[PDB]
Formats: sequence, structure tokens, C-alpha cells
Amino acid sequence: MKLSPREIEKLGLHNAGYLAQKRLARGLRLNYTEAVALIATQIMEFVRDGDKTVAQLMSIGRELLGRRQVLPAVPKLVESVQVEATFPDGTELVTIHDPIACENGNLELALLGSFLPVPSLDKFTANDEIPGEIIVVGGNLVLNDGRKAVILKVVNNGDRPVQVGSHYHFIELNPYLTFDRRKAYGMRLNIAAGNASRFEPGEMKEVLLVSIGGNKVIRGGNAIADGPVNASNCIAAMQAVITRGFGHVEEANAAEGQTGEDASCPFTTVISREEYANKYGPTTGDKIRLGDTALFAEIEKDFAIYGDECTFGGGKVIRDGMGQSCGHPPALSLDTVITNAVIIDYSGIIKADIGIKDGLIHSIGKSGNPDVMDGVFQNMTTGVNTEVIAGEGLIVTAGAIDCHVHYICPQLVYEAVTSGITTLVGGGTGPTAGTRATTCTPAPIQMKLMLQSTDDLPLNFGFTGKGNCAKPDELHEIIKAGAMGLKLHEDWGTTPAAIDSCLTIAEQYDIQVNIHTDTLNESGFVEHTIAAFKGRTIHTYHSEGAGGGHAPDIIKVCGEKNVLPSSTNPTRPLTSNTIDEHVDMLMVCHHLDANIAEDVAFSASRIREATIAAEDILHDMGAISIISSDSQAMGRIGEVISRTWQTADKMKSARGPLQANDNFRIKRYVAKYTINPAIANGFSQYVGSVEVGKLADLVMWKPSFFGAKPEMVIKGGEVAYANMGDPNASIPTPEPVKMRPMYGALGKAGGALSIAFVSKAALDQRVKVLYGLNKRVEAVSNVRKLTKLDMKLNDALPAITVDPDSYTVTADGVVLTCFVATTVPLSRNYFIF
Amino acid sequence: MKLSPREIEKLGLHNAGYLAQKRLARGLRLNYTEAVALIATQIMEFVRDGDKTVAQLMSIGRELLGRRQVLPAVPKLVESVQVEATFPDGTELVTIHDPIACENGNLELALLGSFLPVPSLDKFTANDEIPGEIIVVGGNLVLNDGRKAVILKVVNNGDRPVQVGSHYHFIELNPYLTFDRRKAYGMRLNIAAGNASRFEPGEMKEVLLVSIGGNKVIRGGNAIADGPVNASNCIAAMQAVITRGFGHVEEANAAEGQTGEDASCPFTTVISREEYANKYGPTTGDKIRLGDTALFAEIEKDFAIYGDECTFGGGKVIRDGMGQSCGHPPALSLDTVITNAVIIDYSGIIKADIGIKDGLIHSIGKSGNPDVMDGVFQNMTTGVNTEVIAGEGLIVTAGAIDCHVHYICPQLVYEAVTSGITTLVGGGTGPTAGTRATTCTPAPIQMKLMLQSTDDLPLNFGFTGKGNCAKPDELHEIIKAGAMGLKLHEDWGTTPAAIDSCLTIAEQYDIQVNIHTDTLNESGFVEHTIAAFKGRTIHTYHSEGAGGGHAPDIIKVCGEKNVLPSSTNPTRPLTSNTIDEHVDMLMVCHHLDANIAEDVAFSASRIREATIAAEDILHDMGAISIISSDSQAMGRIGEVISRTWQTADKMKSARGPLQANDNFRIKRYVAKYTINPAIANGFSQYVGSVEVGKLADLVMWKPSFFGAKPEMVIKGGEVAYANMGDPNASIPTPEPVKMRPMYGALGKAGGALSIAFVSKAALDQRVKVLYGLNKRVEAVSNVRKLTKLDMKLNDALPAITVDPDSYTVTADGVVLTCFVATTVPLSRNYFIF
Amino acid sequence: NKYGPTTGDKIRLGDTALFAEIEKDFAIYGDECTFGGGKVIRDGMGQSCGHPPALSLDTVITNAVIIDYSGIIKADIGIKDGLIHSIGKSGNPDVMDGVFQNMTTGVNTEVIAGEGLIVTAGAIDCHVHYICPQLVYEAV
Amino acid sequence: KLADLVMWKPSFFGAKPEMVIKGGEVAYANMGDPNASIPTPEPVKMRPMYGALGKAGGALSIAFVSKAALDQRVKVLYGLNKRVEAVSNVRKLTKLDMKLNDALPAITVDPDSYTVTADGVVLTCFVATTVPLSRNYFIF
Ligand code: NI
Ligand code: NI
Ligand code: NI
Ligand code: NI
Repeated sequence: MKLSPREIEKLGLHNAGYLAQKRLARGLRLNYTEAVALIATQIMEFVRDGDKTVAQLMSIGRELLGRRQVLPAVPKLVESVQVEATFPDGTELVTIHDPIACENGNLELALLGSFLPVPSLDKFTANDEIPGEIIVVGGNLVLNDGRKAVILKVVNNGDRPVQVGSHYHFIELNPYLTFDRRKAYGMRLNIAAGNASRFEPGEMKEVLLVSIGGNKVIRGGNAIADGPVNASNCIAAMQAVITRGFGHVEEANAAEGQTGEDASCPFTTVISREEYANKYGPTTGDKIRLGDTALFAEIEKDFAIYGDECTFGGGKVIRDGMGQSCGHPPALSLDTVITNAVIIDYSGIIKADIGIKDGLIHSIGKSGNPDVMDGVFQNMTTGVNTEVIAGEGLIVTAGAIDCHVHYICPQLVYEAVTSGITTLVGGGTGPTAGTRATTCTPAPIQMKLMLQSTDDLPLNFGFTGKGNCAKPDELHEIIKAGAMGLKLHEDWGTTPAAIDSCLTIAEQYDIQVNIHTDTLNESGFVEHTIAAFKGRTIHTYHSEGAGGGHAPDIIKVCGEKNVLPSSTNPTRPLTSNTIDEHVDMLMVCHHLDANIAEDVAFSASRIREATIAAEDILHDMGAISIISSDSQAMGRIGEVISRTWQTADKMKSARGPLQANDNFRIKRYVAKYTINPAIANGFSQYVGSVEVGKLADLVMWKPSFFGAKPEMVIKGGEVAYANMGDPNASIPTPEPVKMRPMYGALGKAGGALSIAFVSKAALDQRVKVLYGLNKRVEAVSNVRKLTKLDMKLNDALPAITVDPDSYTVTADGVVLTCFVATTVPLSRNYFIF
Repeated sequence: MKLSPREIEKLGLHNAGYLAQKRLARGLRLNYTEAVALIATQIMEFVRDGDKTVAQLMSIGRELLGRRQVLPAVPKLVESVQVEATFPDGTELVTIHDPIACENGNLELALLGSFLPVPSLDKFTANDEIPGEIIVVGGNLVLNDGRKAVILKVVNNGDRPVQVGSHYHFIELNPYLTFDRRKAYGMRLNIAAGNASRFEPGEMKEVLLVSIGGNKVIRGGNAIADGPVNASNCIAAMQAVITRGFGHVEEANAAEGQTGEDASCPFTTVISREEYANKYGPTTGDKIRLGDTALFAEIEKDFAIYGDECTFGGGKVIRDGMGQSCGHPPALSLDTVITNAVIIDYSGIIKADIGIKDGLIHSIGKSGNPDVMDGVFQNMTTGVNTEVIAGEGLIVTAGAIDCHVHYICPQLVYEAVTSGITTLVGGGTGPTAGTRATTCTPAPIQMKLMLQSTDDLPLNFGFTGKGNCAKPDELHEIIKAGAMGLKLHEDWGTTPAAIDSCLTIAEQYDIQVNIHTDTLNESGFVEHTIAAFKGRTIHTYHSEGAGGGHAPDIIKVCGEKNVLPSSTNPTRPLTSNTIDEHVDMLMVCHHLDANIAEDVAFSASRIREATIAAEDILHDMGAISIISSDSQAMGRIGEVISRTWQTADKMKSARGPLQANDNFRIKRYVAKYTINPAIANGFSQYVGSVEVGKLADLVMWKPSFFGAKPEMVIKGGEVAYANMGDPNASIPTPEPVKMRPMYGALGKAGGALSIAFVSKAALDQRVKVLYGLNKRVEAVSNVRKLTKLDMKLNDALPAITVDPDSYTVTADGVVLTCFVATTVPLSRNYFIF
Repeated sequence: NKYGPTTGDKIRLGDTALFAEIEKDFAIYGDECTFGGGKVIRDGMGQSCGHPPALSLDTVITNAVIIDYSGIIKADIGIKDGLIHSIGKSGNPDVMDGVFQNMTTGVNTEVIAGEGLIVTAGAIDCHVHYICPQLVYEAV
Repeated sequence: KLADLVMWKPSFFGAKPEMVIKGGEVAYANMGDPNASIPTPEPVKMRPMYGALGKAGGALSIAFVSKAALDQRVKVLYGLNKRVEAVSNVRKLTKLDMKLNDALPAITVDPDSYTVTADGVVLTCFVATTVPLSRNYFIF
């Protein structure tokens, strides 16, 4: 067949269209992803047919799927569908804008060529009554306040169209524009940042002009006015306007004033507020729905000075001498700037530009060019050598940090970065019985190997050794080998002697001990394990206990001041299939028989509606501090994030507010998979939040898709993984769009962008040198003095009791009960399976 | 399921068969690729059934698809379909030879198992009336002229069959062949190079024998005649024939003469000319259709000496002591030889062997063994240590060079090599807003990263920095970092000041400046940008302007002596969907509204039938020198080649001939994506043509598929990427055949085979050492003194005017108008989507 | 005596009878590049401040008499990236006439004082027997 | 070209140089007492400098090979840290390509007397009793 890569991909794209076709023929209302596959598929077939033109398919594409055939979110999610295909006259791109352009679509034509029977309308469910919606504050904003202004007559005396951008130095225009160049000096158009005024030939326009800001230095254009704006450089600019024949007619009468903050001043320009949000993303006071949950983030603070937003594009703000600076010291140009980002982070929900330099977050604030804009500090300069990532309209969060990882297969890893995870902490050596049960890389040899193995992968990694020992001898050795933490697991024995010996070691080496307690209470009940801690810091894995631990009351640990507790994600939150799923899962993992009395007894003592109900609550209480995966050993690598928000959505709806928005809850939760996993494992100075000085491990989200599928993953300053469409296409957006590794994932780059975490003792010996690692290696620290109070926004310490028969959990005297949710957001709307 | 890789692939192969099944049920005539998927798919199902044998499926496979069900090219393209499947008695290979063995096929049976309704014949279109056809000159060729000859009686007195190859030293035969060994001395069979005479036991044959050539030294076989042919070694050979019992009866009467160039001489052997082309590919005077275009390449020169062609195989020419030399100094053996290649290259369309040594093209000419063949120079020796790539019947061209690349995703890269591209030049850092708009890698840090990132990929790479600056400060820095060129883009500001400052830098560092001009004429019209050049060399990207630049007349630059101009590929050539596609594409990339007067005004001023029509012509004129992609930023990485030939096919058909063949046009065009991109960027001594001393970046084509899908990509002397079938199969050709990376793409090999291009200043500092690069690094040079006259075969300099209202283009007084083609070759016949 | 000889002066080669006459001088009298306390090569004076950082010379050899097959001259020599970047009058274009953009003494420029000395190319010996490594030390 | 450069005192030119610059960095030089308050106190002798320590020698210099060897990347094969370049432009040289030394006399030599004649002129030269650049400079 001589298949090229594009041909192979489109075959997959087709197979997705056909699956979506089968579902539609069954009268299922399609989700976003289904609608897209279906439409691109038909477009390619119509092209194969050879009967229809691009312009035709542009209309036909709008009349395939109608409101009736799609889920309630779809008409807002599907802005359009793009695909390219081989027409009789070669490859051409078809964009279908607003494909749900009607009520009934055209079923026959949506199935045509599939040989699937065409369903009738009544087979489809009836329409129900907007993910990531921006709720705008009512009103307008005056742009560019506090600035000298002028209105001038401008004429295009040229024979071709001339168009001028919002930030272009007006005196520097095409010499065929005639106006009062002397009045134009130091001015630019007073229009929304990033747009333009178009002059057709012969046209006369009355333009509002406003003074440039900052230092007021003019650079670029035609070099008419090179220099700081002052009476002496004005005179020179006028000389050059005369000499060089730049169009100039004095306008002695021109109206002059400034941009006052009052109503009906003819010099000012206002932007409708809903329109501002749409151009530049939301600002102070606006609210953003997280995905299709019920959660709303309100912008708490904006660094923008209205009118000077950093927007990059033809005619736009980020251009030589305008928003892009020219002349500052070259060493301080930002490497990358993320423009107009909403940042959601434990420390605050805000609007800011983000500056990246040397793989680190260099600054957060108002970025641009100090020569032409007010409010630009020296660490926020967009320069010639600065790359732009456009965050307008998007949310930025830190990279998630999964701290319960089983290295069972390399694919867990791609599934993790693709969901928005950039750090993994756990143990393992591949798909062995030991690694499938425990987060343990047991041998020094295997430490070396897993660090070498993962050396090119663009994620930070930590590996943990087997902590189960009643003597310190081999524990010393695994930490010296490079383990950054030890796991105590019942499957290797988690007895009080092992627990003591392991924590005594942790005190010596400053590493975190993660524990999965003795479910069998073989050696002691939970009291006895808590006693064995002896007041020492310990991270308790899946503290609720479905995933393992003292039956039925391990959950009590969420009330011990020296315990840092996490949940794994499959029990998050309590929904209608939870209990059934987990019992079987338990039966399968433990090789138990549904027909043996005690097998069923162990199982019912492990999987407990009362405790899982209690976990939803303590999670919302801030009594459990971290959410993690348990990847492929009872948990799901790609769902650390979605399950966190799913939990938060269900509690919003069940409980009282936490402090006219959801900020407090939003922040409390985001900290569960960002900052708290980094604090507990001892590397919070490097990662875990969007703060200056840390790695630029940053995830870009569309609000409509937030907490389900991110757009882009930036690893240490460089895009590592992202949604990408047809590599042959004229743009990156045509189908099939899927999460793909980017340039940060190839060759040597993954290593250059990431950290491997080890113990200080291993770094003392330079295991980075011994192991021939190209990834940066650093030591974990500051972990033996943590208490629950060091967990950001999740420091609650209830007195917990658990009834040994009813399993009922009581926290601070209150009986914890919660309902079984029938559905969750961030699921049916997003996934193809 | 425990799926092995082969099982996974065949699932894809199946999905392709079924898609081809759906298309057939709609009464679409299938192309090549569809016919193949369909047939292999059914063969695998029949095997699953377990009812039919290999021999059956060999017949059944011929009776599925008939002439009626396929496109006009298919019966010549599909020589056969191979697949392997698990029969009741294990895996077996089925070859279907000439699958279109009839007129109607058997629809029911071609769909059987698909549960698709079987269409009737009249649903299919009516048959229309051969891609890569060889047009043979009429006549015969006498082999081996000018040589001593003899006819001898030969008898096989052995009890088993004996067969002798064309070049075997006849005296060295099996001792059971009886003949006059003394007459046989120094002789070999006078038959076509590469075949044989078979002697069944007891058989008597009258064989034409001809003298060996060159030095006439015998080596190998039985060592009967070891040594140079002379009266003294004859005597020794006769001694050994007697001693060792090699069959010998004197033939005192044998006819003796030589191979005279006249008619009816009984010693000579002629080869029918059509048959010669089929065995060894075309020779001087023959013509070859390029793919399914209307273009014909005529062989201008052949290095072969008829009768001594280098063909490798059982019984064939390339064997120890015959065509493979034995005894020359070992250091001068070729590493690889490409045998019997048609070379199409700006510098000539010829027939030659190609010698590779140390990753470089070592020689072009008549290759072989100087001991036994005339005309073999010392730099053309096929030796023991020489690999063979068999080019008989195939076309070889240089690796394409794409010099407008946006590094948006790593997949662009695989799509490029798989289409026949081996060098990429552009800018970017991944899927960011800046890289999606411009070919800019802006930060020094990102230079380091992209060079490290792409270090294992088997292509040469050049990265370009952001040239948009009114000061040189940061430009110095990006070039010192390793940028090999700078891009001026309007999106970063392409003002006369930036243009001057950037070109002044280019004069210092000897790097090329690529420009996308100010579309908005914000700062000046085209005149003003041309003035800002100040007579300095500059590469203008998409010079026509749909892709960007001064509206509506950027095209004027194709008439400036210091401008090197390129086109991007999506506007190539003007076809019926072109304008509709581009307007929307423009609307999408610029976020414009179909319902706003000035959005639609900008768009209509950018996308122009008159200028795109003019581009077809100036392209054919040799007024635009290069064709490039604009990969994923208005252009298509895998179509640089096809779009070049598509343009050439349309002009052949519209305009006058250019100088009874299409050689002049063919050469003019091939130079657009080979030699001219390397000259303009400053590395033409390394790559860009099939000439001695340059890298062996070479692409092997089947003429039937030329300019659509190549067979094989050789990177620096080693196969890097190629069509490959089922990795489990007994041969490499069974389905699914698809373009796959080869051994030149794994581990360390990509780096060993390729070049990363930087500025001389960066190499002065050893960025190759600093960046830890395993790829060879070299500096670009010889770029600040280029004029349009340095563009091979594309040096035309029309006086151009453009009407500012009608957009009509005039070149040298002639109004440029061209028709809108409804179709293009190198599309429907080749692609599955 | 202060700055080494200038055009027209002659210099005895060692204790031979050979005299080398300065054929050409790039110095503009009074702006010689001399480094030291109170001397010329100081911030904002002879040492430039504000030119693009990438073009500062790595090292300047000041006031050298160059003897070479191609001429006997007086010149400053600028070195950049291990290479000879320029030969001429060096210093600070903000304060001195005649300083081209490839001869800037900047903050990040080291100084080797040639005043009163001769500079020549390193010698190249093309009949070497590698008998012992110590030949090498004796050579350099 | 490489800044391979030797500084001389005119009083010592052609006998003993001050300083050897290799690729822009001082490789070897006269150096006195390492413990002293200045570099000039005794014993002053030629010693390797920072350009001759560790990895520096390699960063500052070139190993020259044939183009064929470089085509194979013997720099990579051999693990060299020194820059490697190919020699070239040697097969078309004649005596006329030697700067300032392109003379081509007709030479005859008498097989018994050994007398050399160049362009007709008998070549005879006196036997010098002394040479410069010796007794004034060397301790042995
Ligand atoms: Ni566990
Ligand atoms: Ni686990
Ligand atoms: Ni462009
Ligand atoms: Ni482009």
C-alpha cells in the first residue's frame, strides 16, 4: 500500500468516525469527541467521492449533526471541525464553522457511506437544557487612563491599502499617510490592544491617539523618531519627516486633552466588558466555570493595566519597538512569556503574564516593554529573543504531582504527562509481582536501572525502596543507591518492628516514609501502628483503606498530627458503581472466591461504604491532604486531576460553602495534587506551584476542558507534550487531534528539562555521575519535621472514631454520612470510551 | 488478547480493507492502495475460514477486483498483492499475481464477510482509457563489442543439473562439464548480464563465449586459472585441469572470431531494446514518464558498456572474482553501490552506477571489477566489502530540502523524510503561538534545546532566530547561540528599520535572512521594503504573498536582482479549490469574521487569483527559484515534492515547450527543492544534488510513483526510512507495506548520518561541544554575495507590475493569466485519504 | 618609550644587525590604549559602556609592533573566540575617533599590554621527529 | 586565523620570547617566584600557564588530519577533545606560492669540487666566527 504516516492516521480518524456512526445509528446523543470524528470522517469520504468542492463541504458540514443528535454541552464545545483530504485537485483543507447549525441535522447524510440503517428522530432522547463559561461583571473599561491625548485627521494618499496596529508609533507610519506628524509624535492609536485601523486608498479618518508610556522611547518603524520623546528629538523627527517626504499637513486646530476617568470625554476609548474577557480572557471580578463541573473561579487580582495587554499576532502588541523591547540588556530578555494567563494555584487565582527564563518561572505580573508601557519591571521584559505562549482565554496550573506511582509499564508515563502530570514518585521495576503489589524498587541495581531507563523522559522522577525491615542494614544500602523515600507495605510485612526500624532510618537520611498498613491486624490494630510511629512524620497512602490498611479503621490516621495523609483516586468520590467495582477488584487482586465464607468476610471488611463516604468528607474538610493515583495497582494514572475535581464538584453540591465563588474550595483541592505532594516528598522548592524560582512545569487548559483534557504541557520551560493534529496539514488543528509528545520529549531534551530526585546520601556520592545520567539530579529534604499543619489548605485534625461493626465514622462528634452520586462531570462529555 | 505486533498491524490492514470495501459498495472505482488493502484483507479472512488452500487463494485473488472496479492506472500499478495469514496449518504466504485478471471481477466475493450490500455493475462509472511508462527506442543492442570470441560444445556428464552465470569464468566450471577447457580460458558466456545457461544432466549445448575485459585477471571459482590471462598461466591452468580431473575434450575445429559491430556475425549476442530497459532500466534515448504526470525524462547519457551491467543476485554479475573485485586495495572498495540508476538532478538526467564511501557520494559512472571489465576507474570498484542497492528500473534524486519549516510538532519530521525530504531549515520551539506564526526559535536556550532535541533524527537541520529588531544587540546573541539564519516576520514587526538592522547583521555573520513582509503596508509599501534591502541578498518567503506580504504586490520581488525568492506549496498550482480554501484558511489563522466589512477586505486583499495565477507562470519562467512547505503554518510538509511536479505538469500542458522531451523543465523544477534551497541557505557543498563529494542523501523512486511516494531514503550512505511490509513475513513485501524508519533512524545512527547547520560564529565557540551533540555540526557560508543569477536554472528577472485594483500582474510587458486546473496528478491515484 | 615605536621608527632585532621600520601606525596620537591606574582603559573612558555585549573583544593586545610576512606595523590586536578578530585602532567609540565596531574594548575584555613589545605569529615547525614529549615543551 | 601569538621584547627577539598565546589564551610564559608579591622575582623561567592545564590545551588547538580521516570522524572515534580539521589545497602549489621565497635559479653542482652555480653565478660564502642570539642569552 505504501502508506505514508498521514494515511495511517486518517485510517484511525476514519475508524473513530465509524464508531461514532454506529453510536448515532443507535440513537445515542454524541459528545464532543464523537461529533468531531464523525464530521471529519464524512468530509474525507465526500472528498474521496470527488463530486463536491471545498465551499460545498463548508456548507454541507454544518448540516450533518443537529442539536437533536448531540449532548447539551456540544453546541458550545464544537466551535468547528477541520480536516484535509485528497480532492481531485490535490489536498485541500475544509473548515466546518459551528457544525451544529440546526435542530435536526440530516441523519441520512451523517451516515451516508457507512451502510448503517438511518435511525428516525424519535429514537433519540429529548433535548435537555456551558462548560468553562465566563461570567463577565456588567459594564465597560476605559483604556489607557492618565495619558496625554489627541484626535487627528488622517488621509491615505497612497494607491494601496494601509492598516495600522494599536501599538505602532504613529509618527512612524507609511509616508503616504498625511496628518499632523508633529502632533502624532510619541503617540499611538487609542484602540483595544491588538487591533488596527484600516485605511483604504483615498480614505479619511478621524483617529483617537494616546501617548506611549513607561520611559517613552521610540524605536523601529522607519527610524523617523528614534529616541526618547522630548522637545529636542521632536525637532529631529520633523527634520526627517520633511527630508524623507513623509506626508505632513499641520492641523493647528486639533483637539488636545488627556484620557480622564469620567463619562463622555472624546479622547477616551472603552471596551465592553464581555468583549474584554473574550479578547484577553477574564479580569478582576469575572468568574470561570471549571470544565463542566459546578465550580467557579473568580479572578482575585489582575496585573494588567487596561490597554497594554501582551497579545502577539499580525498588527498586534508584541512587535519590535512596541510591546517587544529593543535596547534593554540582552541577558534579561525572557526566554518565554505566557501572556494573559488565568493562574489557578493554591496561593491564589489571578490574572498575570508569566515569564520563563532558564527553565524556571522568572516572574509573574505585567509584562512588556518598559520603553513604551507603564508598569513593566526589569524582570518582565519581552525582548527580541522571547518566545510567546498565548494564554489569553486559558487557565495555567502547576504540573500535577503523583506521589503513589507503581512503575508497572512505561505507558503509565505517557498517560500521566498527557493528563497534566509532570512529576511521578513511587517504586517498581516493571510488571513483576512485587511492583504490581507495592511501590518498591527493591535492589540498588534496579535503582540504577530505573533512573537510567527514565532518563530521557520529560518528567521529574523519584524512586522508593523497600522499607520493610526489622534491621537497618539493607535500608542504608537502598538509600545510598538513590532511593528518595521508602515504602512500608503489608505484602512485605508492615509490622511495628519494621515500622520503627524504617522511620529511624528516615530520621537519619531525611527521606519520606510511605506506608500501607497491616490490613489483617496480624500484629496490632491501628492503635499499635500509630504507637510504632512514635510521633515521627509518615505519609499514609490511601488513608481511607479500600486500597489497604487496618480493617476497618485505618482512616483514624487523618487525625494524627505527625501523619500526612493521601487518598488514591478510584474511591473518589463515592458514586453508584464504586462499591460493586471495588469488592470485585479486591477479589481479583487478592485471588479470592465469592463462594468461600472468609474470603467474602475479608473483602467486606476492606471495602466499606461508611469509610468511603467519610473520605469524601475529610477530603473536603482538608483532613486528607493529597490525592494520588495508585497507577495500575488499584488506581488510575490519568485521573489524579479529574478525580480531584470530581470530588470537589460533589462536595460543593452536597455541603455548605467554604468561605459568591468557589475560590476557597478550588485552592484547597488544587493543592492536593500540586504543592502537597511536593512538600510531603521534600522537593517543594523545585516544583508543585506557579511561583517564581521553581521549574516552569506548567499545564495550559481551556476552561471548557479544565480537569479533563489539557492543551499543552510545558516541562521546564519548553513544550513537552500537547494536542496536535495532522502533521501534513496547513495548520496544527485539523484532525485527528490527539495528545502527542513534542520537541521536549525527543532525543536529549527530556533530560535537560527535568529532575531526578534522590536522597542526599546518594547525591553525596554523585550517583548522577556514577549512573551516567543526563537528567539533572537533586536531593529531597525537609521531610522529618513536617506535621499535618504543613499541608497547604489541608491541615484539619478531627478526632476520629470508627464503629468496629457498623463501620460508621465520627469526626469531632459528627457522624459522617454522604450520598451515593449517580453521575460525575469530566467524563461523558469528554471521552470516546 | 496477548496481541503480538503483527496482530496489531494486521488489524490496521484489515481496517483499510474494510474502508476500501465501503468505498467499493458505493460504486467508487478503487485506486492502487485501495485495491491492495481490499485483496490482502479478503485473503486473510479466507484463511481465517480454513476452507481454502494457498493454491486456491492464488487463483481466487485474481478474481475479486476486475477492470471495471478500478481506476485506469491500477491494472499497471498492481503487479500483485501479498499477505500472510494463519491457515489451519500455520502461517503461509499468499501471492496474488496480476490481481486485475478480468473485466468484471466478482463483487459478491470481494465483499464477502463484510456484510455490506453487494453493488450492481451499473453503479460503477464506465472505463476510461500508464504511470512511469518507459518509452523504448526501437531496435536491438549488440553486447560486449570488440572482444575475442568462440563457440564451443559443452556436455553435462554429471548426474545433477549444472547452471552457469553470465560472468562466471568458464574454465572454472564444475569438473563434470566437458568442453575444450583451453579454448574456454579467459572466456565467459556471451549472454545478457545476470542470466545463465542451464545444463540438465546429459545435455549438449553450443555456447557463445566472449573474452573477459579490463586487466583480464581470473580469480575464484576452483582456482584452476588463478592469475592474469597469458600464454604462461594458460599452460598452468591446463596442468591443473589434467591433474584435478576437470572435464576436457579438445575441439580442434571450434569457430573463433570476435564480437564485430555488424549484422549476422554468429559470435555476437543482441538484446532486444524494450527487454534491456526492463532488465536494466532505460538507456540513452529512452524516456520515462514521471509518475502519472505528463512529464517525460529522456536519458541524456549512459555510462554502461553494454553487456557488463552491475546486477546482483544468484548467478548474477556481482560475485567473487567476476563483477565483484578481488585483490584491489581494500581501502578503496565502495561501501555501497547503487547499480543502474536513472539520476534526475538539476545537472543532468543520466544512467550511471553511484558509489558511496564514508557517507559521501564517491563516484558516478560505470562501476564493477577492473580485473574483468573494461571502463572501470579506481574509484568505482565493487569489492568484497561493498553493499548493493539495486537501482535498475528506478529513479534516484537528491534528498529534498525544505527551507520554510515551522517546528510545530515532531511528527512534521517523519512526514518529511517519508515523502523524500532529508534537510529541514526553519525555526520554532514546538506548538506555541510564536512558532505557529513564524519560523523563529527566539531564545539561545531554545536553540540549544532544539539542536539537542533533534540530535538523533536522521535529517540535516538548520534553526533560525528572530530577526525582528531595530538594534543588533540580541541578534548577535541568537547567532552566537547557533542560529544559521534569521527570520523577519511581520507578526514580530517587519519594518524598514528592522529590515536594515537585520541585514546589516547578516553581512557580518554570513547567514541568510528570510523575510515575510509587512502585509498591512503599515510602515511602507513594497517599494519601501525593497529600498530597505539596500541591494543586499535576502530570501523572500512565499513571494506570491497569499502566505504573507505587502498587499497586493509583494510578488514584485521576483524581479529584484538581490532577492532570492521562494513559494510555499499550498497555492501550487492554481486549481479549482485553491481560492476558496485560502480565503477560509486566512480567516481562520487571522481570527476574522465573514460578516465584518474590513475583515473581508483584508482577506480579499491577501488571497488573489491574479497573483496566484502569476505565480504558476513565474515558477515556470524560472522567476521564482524555490518551492518550500510552510509546514503547518499555511503549508504542507509532505507535499514539497508533489506540488513542484504538479506545478510542472500544469505548465507543460498550458504553455510552450521550454527547450522531444521535458528535460529542461524537469531539471528547472527539481532544482527548486534540491540545489536552490542549499545555495540560498549556504550549505550547497554538503547537500542538494547528486554530485561527487556531497552527502549521500539520496531518494530511490519507482517511476510509476515518482513525486508521490518514494521507496527508500538513504541518509548519508545508509537506508534511513523505507517502505516496509510485515516484519514477521518471509519477505519484506507482504502487507501492510508502509513507510517506516529503518536502521539509520535508531539509537545513535541518525546523528552519525546527518548534519546540524549553525553560524560560523557558533561553531567558532564549538557549540557542538557545548551542547553535547552527537550529530556532525557545520557552518553555513557563502550567502551574502548571492543574486537571482546564482539560482540554478531559475535566474529570470522580469520587470513586474501589479495593478493595485485589478491585481493583474504584468511581467516584461505581458499580462499573466492562467487557467484554473480542475484536477492534478500525484493525488487520487496514490492516497488513501 | 611610553607606547612603543611609531611610523618611521626602527627597531633592532635582538642583538642582530637587523632593523625593522614601522611601516604604518593605526594610532591616533593621544588616544593610545594603555591600561592601569588612572590610565585609559577604564569604565566609560577607553573602556566602552553600552555597546552590544556580544561584540566586546575577549582580549585586546595593545600597542603591538607586528612583524609578519605581510607587513611591519603598529596596531592594536583584538581577539575573539580564540581567533584574531581585528587589527587596527581599538577602544571606545563613545569617546574616541576612529574605533570601528570590531575593535571595542568593553567591560568583558582582557588586556595584554603590547606597548614596547613585538608580536609575531606562533612558529610552525614542519620537520618534527616525535622522539620525546620534552621536545614539545622546548618548542612552545 | 587562530590567535597563536608570541610576544617578544625587542632586546630578546629571536632568542627568548616573553609569552605564548595559544588560541587567545596564554599557554606558556616567563614566570618568576610563585610565592612572591609580583611575577618578576627570581627564578624567572618559561613555565606552562593556564592554557596548558587540564582540558585547556585541547580547547585552544587543532589536530590536523587528512579529509578522508575527517570524513570518518576520527575525532569522534579517537575520543579527542582537541578540535580536528582537515589539511587541503596542497596539490596545486608551486614554488611561486611560497610568500617572499619564490626564486627559481638554474642550479648546477660540480660533481668533484661540489661548487654550486646559481643562474651562472658561483656561490661562495665566508665562514662566520660568531652568531648573535647566543652568548648574550644562554646559561649553557
Ligand atoms: Ni497500598
Ligand atoms: Ni499502591
Ligand atoms: Ni510567512
Ligand atoms: Ni511560515
